[PDB]
Amino acid sequence: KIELTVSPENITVYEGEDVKFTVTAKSDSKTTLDFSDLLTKYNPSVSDRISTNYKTNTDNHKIAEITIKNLKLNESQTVTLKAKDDSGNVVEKTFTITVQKKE
Amino acid sequence: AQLTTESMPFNVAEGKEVLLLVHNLPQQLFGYSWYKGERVDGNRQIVGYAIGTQQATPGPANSGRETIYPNASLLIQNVTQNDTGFYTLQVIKSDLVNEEATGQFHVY
Repeated sequence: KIELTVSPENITVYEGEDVKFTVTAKSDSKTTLDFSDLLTKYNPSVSDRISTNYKTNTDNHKIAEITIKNLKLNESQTVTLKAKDDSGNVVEKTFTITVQKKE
Repeated sequence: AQLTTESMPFNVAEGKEVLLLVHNLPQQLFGYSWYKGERVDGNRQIVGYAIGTQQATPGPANSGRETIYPNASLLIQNVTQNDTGFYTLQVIKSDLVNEEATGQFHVY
């Protein structure tokens, strides 16, 4: 019933550089996303970092491009995203971000 | 119930306190950040507070008179001229649909 996918599955990026990815969750009955984990991990202090463009929002076909601004060196995690619908179905789909230096 | 921000007083004497009240804190909210001014600008953050972590981290605009409360209310103590003006509050939510909502107060 519920689909949930994350654009670049296992992301990697140089420190200072930003992270794009697009969460895509569709289903019959209203689907909403849960970035509880994404937020606690990458926005532990509340702040304007993380932009979230909902490209085709809709009731049932939620797609969102998230952009995590200026990754620091120690911000590598696997993060579990979630999608919930009305009937009461949950879906956890995990994905990894990993960061490095340039010199 | 669109997030509103009465300040008490509206017109604040120098050295007195003012308290920015917040009236419609949503549900499935991850935290609140106060900013100085009209727009939600990173450079101009006063403070954030995540409710889960229950931890408030001063931003670059903090002057150490603010005492943000878990109900999103601010309270600026011993105010002086440069405090005068607008103060956007943003409430970020589990689903990343956020809520800006600005208030004011003028110092004399």
